Amino acid sequence: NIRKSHPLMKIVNNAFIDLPAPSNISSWWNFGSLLGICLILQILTGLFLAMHYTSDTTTAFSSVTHICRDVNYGWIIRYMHANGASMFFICLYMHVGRGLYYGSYTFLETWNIGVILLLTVMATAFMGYVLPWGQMSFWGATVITNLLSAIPYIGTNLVEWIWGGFSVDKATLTRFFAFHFILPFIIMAIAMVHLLFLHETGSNNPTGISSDVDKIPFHPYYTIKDILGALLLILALMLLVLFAPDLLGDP
Amino acid sequence: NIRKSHPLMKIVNNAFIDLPAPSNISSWWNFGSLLGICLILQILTGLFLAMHYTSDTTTAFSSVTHICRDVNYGWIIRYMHANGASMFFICLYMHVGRGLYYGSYTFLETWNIGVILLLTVMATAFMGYVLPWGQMSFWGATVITNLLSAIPYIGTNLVEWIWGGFSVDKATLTRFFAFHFILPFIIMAIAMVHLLFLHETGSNNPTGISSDVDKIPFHPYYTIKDILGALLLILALMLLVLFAPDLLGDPDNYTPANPLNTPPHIKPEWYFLFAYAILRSIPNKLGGVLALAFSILILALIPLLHTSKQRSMMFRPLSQCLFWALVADLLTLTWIGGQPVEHPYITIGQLASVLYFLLILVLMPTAGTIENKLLKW
Amino acid sequence: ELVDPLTTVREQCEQLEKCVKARERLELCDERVSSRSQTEEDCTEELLDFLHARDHCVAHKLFNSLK
Amino acid sequence: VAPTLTARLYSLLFRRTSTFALTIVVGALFFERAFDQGADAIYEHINEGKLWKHIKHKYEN
Amino acid sequence: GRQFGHLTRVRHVITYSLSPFEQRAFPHYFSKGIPNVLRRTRACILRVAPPFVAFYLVYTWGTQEFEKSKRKNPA
Amino acid sequence: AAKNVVSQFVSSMSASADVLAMSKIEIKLSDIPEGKNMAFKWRGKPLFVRHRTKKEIDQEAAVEVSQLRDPQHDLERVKKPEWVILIGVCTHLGCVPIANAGDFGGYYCPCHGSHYDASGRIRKGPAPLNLEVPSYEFTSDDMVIVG
Amino acid sequence: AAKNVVSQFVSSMSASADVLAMSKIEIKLSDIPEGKNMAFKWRGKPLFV
Amino acid sequence: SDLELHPPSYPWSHRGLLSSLDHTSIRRGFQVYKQVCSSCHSMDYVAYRHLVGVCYTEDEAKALAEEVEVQDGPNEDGEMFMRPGKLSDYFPKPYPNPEAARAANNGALPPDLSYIVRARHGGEDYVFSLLTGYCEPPTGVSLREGLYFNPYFPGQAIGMAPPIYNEVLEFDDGTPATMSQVAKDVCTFLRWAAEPEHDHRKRMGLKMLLMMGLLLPLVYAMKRHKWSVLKSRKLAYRPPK
Amino acid sequence: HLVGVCYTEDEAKALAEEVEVQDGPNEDGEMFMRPGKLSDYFPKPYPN
Ligand SMILES: CCCCCCCCCCCCCCCC(=O)OC[C@H](COP(=O)(O)OCCN)OC(=O)CCCCCCCCCCCCCCC
Ligand SMILES: CCCCCCCCCCCCCCCCCC(=O)OC[C@H](COP(=O)(O)OCCN)OC(=O)CCCCCCCCCCCCC
Ligand code: HEC
Ligand code: HEM
Ligand code: HEM
Ligand code: HEM
Ligand code: HEM
Ligand SMILES: C[C@@]1(c2ccc(Oc3ccccc3)nc2)OC(=O)N(Nc2ccccc2)C1=O
Ligand code: FES
Ligand SMILES: [Cl-]
Repeated sequence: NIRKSHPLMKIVNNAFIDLPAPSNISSWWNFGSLLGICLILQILTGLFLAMHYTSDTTTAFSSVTHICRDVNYGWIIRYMHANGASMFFICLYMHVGRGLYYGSYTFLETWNIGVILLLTVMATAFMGYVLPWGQMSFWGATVITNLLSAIPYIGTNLVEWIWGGFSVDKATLTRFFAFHFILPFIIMAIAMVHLLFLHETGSNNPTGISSDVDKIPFHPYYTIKDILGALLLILALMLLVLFAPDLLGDP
Repeated sequence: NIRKSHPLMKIVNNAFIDLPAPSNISSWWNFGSLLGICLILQILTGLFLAMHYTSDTTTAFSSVTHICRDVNYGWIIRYMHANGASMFFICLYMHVGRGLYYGSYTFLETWNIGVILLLTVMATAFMGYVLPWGQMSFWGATVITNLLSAIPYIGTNLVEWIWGGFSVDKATLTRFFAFHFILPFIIMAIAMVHLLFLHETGSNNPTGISSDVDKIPFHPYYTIKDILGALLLILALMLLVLFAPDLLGDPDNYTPANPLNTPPHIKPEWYFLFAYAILRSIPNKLGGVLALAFSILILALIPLLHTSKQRSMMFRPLSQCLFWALVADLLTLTWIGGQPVEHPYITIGQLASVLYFLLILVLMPTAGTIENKLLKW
Repeated sequence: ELVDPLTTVREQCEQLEKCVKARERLELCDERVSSRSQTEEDCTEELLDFLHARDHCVAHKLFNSLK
Repeated sequence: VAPTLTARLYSLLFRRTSTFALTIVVGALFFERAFDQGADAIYEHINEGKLWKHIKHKYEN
Repeated sequence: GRQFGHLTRVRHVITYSLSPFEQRAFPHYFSKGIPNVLRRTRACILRVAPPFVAFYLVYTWGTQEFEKSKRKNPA
Repeated sequence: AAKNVVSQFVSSMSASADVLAMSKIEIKLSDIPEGKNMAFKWRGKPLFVRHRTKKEIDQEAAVEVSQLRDPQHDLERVKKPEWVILIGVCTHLGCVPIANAGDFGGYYCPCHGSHYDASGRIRKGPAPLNLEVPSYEFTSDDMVIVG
Repeated sequence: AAKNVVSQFVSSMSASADVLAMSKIEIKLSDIPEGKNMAFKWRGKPLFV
Repeated sequence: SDLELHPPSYPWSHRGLLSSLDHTSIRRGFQVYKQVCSSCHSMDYVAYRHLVGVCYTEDEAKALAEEVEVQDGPNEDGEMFMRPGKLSDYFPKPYPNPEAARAANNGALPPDLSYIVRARHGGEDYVFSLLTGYCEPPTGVSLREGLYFNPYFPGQAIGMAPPIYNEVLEFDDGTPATMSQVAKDVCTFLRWAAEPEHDHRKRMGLKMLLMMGLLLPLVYAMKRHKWSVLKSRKLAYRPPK
Repeated sequence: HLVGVCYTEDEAKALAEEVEVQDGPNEDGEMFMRPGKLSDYFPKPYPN
């Protein structure tokens, strides 16, 4: 009963313990928690990469090599962060595809807040790829940023304003690092409003039929199912990190 | 009515619009919102400073000069961020002093969450001061980080583990930048739990008497009062930024860091001088470091030392005098903290340090008991 | 050849009643320790407090002759 | 001007919120031009010799 | 978070209020305000002032003493 | 598993391979006459190398060792009494003492008032230990290797 | 006031004084025979001559 | 020799709260730095382009940059070479590193001057007093060869010989190059070097005070307007008996 | 980086000492050459 009355634990209880959930949500409903696991994985690995990263164009490339060569287990943190970003997009597209198939988009506020989460994670990962300052990093920044030049009558101003110059240069990389640092924390906050609107209605299920006639508590049924799915996420991540860390990157 | 039913606006309505608030909260209740304004000011200015900052020891000093010389209005953003940090500590100490005088600490969860907010803002500002890599930046990092060496049997390991080496160096500055970036966002989250626990009870007021018989809605009364106070905060900030941007800083910080030579006249920022004075009044290494920590952590004990049967000091003259003896004593330690360790400042700082802990632990609780007996209860 | 304004303002400030006592007490110290055989005392103090009065008077009037 | 000045400003511009906002945005436009003009003329009068635009005539080229 | 209508119990209390467009925002600002500031100052001066006066005297003595000690004395 | 991840993230903060790759220092002893404290750089922090006079060697030799905070005789710190080598970090909180200053004619720390002597031993002030003495040997009469 | 702050933070992102301080390029025309596209560097991006 | 002498307060024309730098004095002060100070002191953070529109025209500042040779390269052969300065170059350093500087100055290191006014207590008051404050040592003070007595320098023994004196340079506008004149101009220039935003910040400060003088009483009036409902409310208690 | 992979510490030290690398400044402000040590990166064949 004390889980229910404490001002802080009542939020945790009504979201992860006593939350009524459908009895029949399939494995496709696991990607919601895996997206949060991915977001927490990227914040931890990313934070430990910023302790040994420099946004100077003349040392940004070398600071990443310094991580993968001299920092104690810096390489494993580095490739978890890179492959974790790819795992993030695997979960995003399955999360979206789940909602399209099963009609979960009829939660308009939750869905529309979802579209915002997709775009910010896309913006976050794009800037992240610019930081190591390789060839694809630079020309990736060149092509995508130049897309704003297509906006009539203000495009070049928006592009040059974003670049901090007449081209992608040192001023562009330093600010992309600041954006890449802070944007994940805004995403975590928006992910809470995502869940806030969801709990108003509770989850959909594979049949698309209301499940109020058959609900089960989130604990212990979906705590352990989410724990099992996380172990499979770690398996998918560690296979890349520990057996093929360059398979998804570009030489 | 739509302000009340929307899942998101209902939180905003029950916190800033229809929130029942006491009709008589004074200007000392304005510092809560000003602390949030300060936190939002530092995040914005700080974020725009990270767009033109490099954590390389060989260019960290020059990247800050590049901001104040070549970046369009980079200097004004820079000095808002520096002076905003000092304004942050002005509001913290008034917010704390408000709660001590008026007995607001009896909200234990809100108070204890408050003590956590004070320590994280202290940790945030300490690391921020290390980033420009001046002389005081480096030797500030040297002295404060070495405090962990006082911890027996693990101290040097904690120090060298934090430094990333046998001394403060490039590895220490790069990580202090990562911590300084992220720690304000954790503070903002903890500030929400601070407000969450507060709204359970609502605000205290100057009389210390329950105000449920006379409540007014937060809007429009305290929205406009908070707006007015913010304009006065901006006035206090812009006077420093636009007329005296170096008054609260140290000139030695405009010389790049040099590990080989320490300046002779070490003077921290003004908001650390009272606690710096407490530490050096104890010559024992571990003893002085524990007294430093206890001079702040003692706030967590203030709720347990409340003896008066009345909550606020408004009706407690004997406690009022001891309260102001604590402010003047803290003003003395701040003064002693800014002077070198020599006669007579050594003995004055020792007497003031004893008076600081003597007031909180002994005199003020005994005054509250004398007052109860004087009122015959 | 060329008259520095600092020269004509310096000696003007020295006739003031406040600092003529400081120059007197400095010339005293010049004669006190010059007489001892082997000592280590010096007149740094008596010189600085003399310059503190003179240089204080120089600043108020000096800048009115410069461009 | 038999009706009060403030009275006529209210009936015409402040009663509706739309025109109350239009008078503000149009006011900030004309206030910005006059405030910066007068503020800069004061900062320049105190410093009449000192500024560069007061010495740019010497350096014709 | 508490809400109006659930705060407490009140009986037999009448409140008269006037619209803000019907009254002055600065009624007798100086003719009545200055006397009130003097009343409040007198009521609290003896509690607040003596501590900081005690600080001022300790501040000046400690600075004077520190200055004289740094000046040398004849042998 | 959880131990291994938390351990690896812990070692990430520990000093990297390049930081641990500190090389020794060649010190030219002909540049240090008597009464001088030449300040070098080693590991980032100062490395004081000092040549002592006979008026200092016998001063520190005769000393009540039982009364010291960190009892250690001057003879068991330096292989050769003429040469003394110290790390220029204060043991209190890491400041750099000013050489040939303080009451004891040794080193004084301006930060909080730690006094040392010609042997580098702590005698007064808040510091709890003698100045660090690195491991060194005199390969010849002109070069000294520190490490 | 709000315009001035938002404007100044906007110009902060605009190219700094040092970036705008781009200097011209001396090109030696004797190094470019017919049928050749010599690639130089100007403003950071290539300058084909 | 741990006694201190603090500098007096000279009435600089930029001392006041709203008072800008004197840009004619800046111009003369740059000439002092170039001709006298630049042979021992670097200024790593000021470039010729920073002069443009402050004390020289673009054409003037370009010609000034072209009066010195600076290193550039590599060329197509991998060699470094010398060219005339341009507006984008920082002021040349006199020495490649501090060790050469100490060796050329009897072991003392002339600091960078970009920030000297802000990195020393007393700013231009200190620098003005130091340059113009040399005198013979007091009785009982005997300085080692190489060092010069100056009572404003900490310790009173400075490794810089007096660098300025009457007619050390000729000013472009004919101003008499007296020691105090040369000191005043070079200090004014060094203030600008350390705080180029000085004039602009003072202009903003004036606008901030005027707007606050408007907004503070108006926002205060909005607070009292709303609160007047409560401040004039009257209460009465009528319980049944 | 070679130590404990394909050479001993003594072997890798001797290997570093087979080349001369630039160091300095000394007390006169001049650069000079010394034998390599374990902390030096492999010499570049060209300056640029
Ligand atoms: C993405 C954007 C994020 C912005 C975050 C800002 C955080 C709030 C910081 C508050 C700063 C106070 C104003 C600085 C004034 C300045 O510095 O302006 C300098 C300008 C002159 O400038 P000029 O001489 O170049 O001539 C300009 C070219 N025509 O006149 C001023 O003084 C105006 C200020 C008046 C006095 C202050 C009144 C405060 C009102 C509060 C409004 C705050 C808006 C909040 C925006 C988020
Ligand atoms: C921590 C390191 C700090 C270092 C900095 C130290 C510098 C201190 C400099 C002095 C600051 C002085 C602030 C101004 C105080 C004014 C006091 C005043 O106006 O009078 C007392 C006032 C009386 O009001 P009552 O509410 O009792 O009754 C009103 C009925 N008309 O009652 C009040 O208004 C009292 C309200 C509480 C005042 C808060 C001041 C706290 C100062 C910092 C405390 C730090 C604690 C760690
Ligand atoms: C070489 C011939 C120099 C000339 C020309 C100038 N300066 Fe100098 N300066 C020089 C040295 C060797 C030193 C180091 C002194 C020491 O003992 O460390 C200095 C130092 C200064 C300082 C710093 C003083 C301080 O408080 O630390 C200043 C402010 C300074 N010098 C000013 C200055 C100016 C304005 C000059 C041109 C008019 C100038 N110096 C010329 C060597 C030389
Ligand atoms: C950072 C990105 C995201 C995170 C962390 C996240 C998290 C979650 C979580 C935890 C749930 C509840 C559990 C579940 O259904 O698995 C959920 C549900 C949902 N999400 Fe997301 N989500 C994200 C992005 C998105 C996006 C991009 C969309 C669509 C464009 C979206 C649409 C939905 C919908 C419709 C549901 C309800 C599903 C149902 O009830 O069946 N989400 N999300
Ligand atoms: C949604 C969250 C995040 C995603 C999807 C993401 C994604 C990425 C990607 C794809 C890269 C490129 C890696 C490479 O090319 O090697 C990267 C790099 C980087 N990221 Fe993140 N990131 C996230 C959050 C963070 C956070 C919170 C931080 C810091 C606190 C951070 C710090 C870094 C750093 C320093 C790099 C450069 C080092 C490197 O290239 O490996 N990231 N990120
Ligand atoms: C980032 C730091 C902080 C922020 C943003 C913050 C914010 C706030 C806000 C908005 C309120 C309600 C409005 C008000 O009373 O002014 C409040 C109340 C309060 N705070 Fe804080 N606070 C912070 C730190 C602290 C600390 C360090 C303490 C104590 C050690 C503390 C103790 C209290 C108490 C006791 C109250 C209730 C006051 C009353 O009801 O009279 N706070 N805080
Ligand atoms: C509670 C919030 C914060 C406080 C109290 C604070 C305080 C400080 C302080 C005292 C300094 C030293 C300034 C100086 O010596 O010049 C500083 C520097 C700095 N801060 Fe913060 N800070 C906060 C938040 C942030 C945030 C959120 C960021 C970035 C997103 C940031 C970025 C920086 C940077 C880049 C510097 C170095 C530039 C400089 O020295 O001015 N800060 N901060
Ligand atoms: C900004 C600053 C700082 C910030 C925050 C900070 O927290 C506290 C504030 C109050 C109480 C407890 C902690 N205490 C110092 O960081 C820093 O290096 N110094 N100066 C410095 C120089 C030498 C030794 C010690 C400090 C500071 O004053
Ligand atoms: S740091 Fe040396 S005495 Fe404290
Ligand atoms: Cl700086």
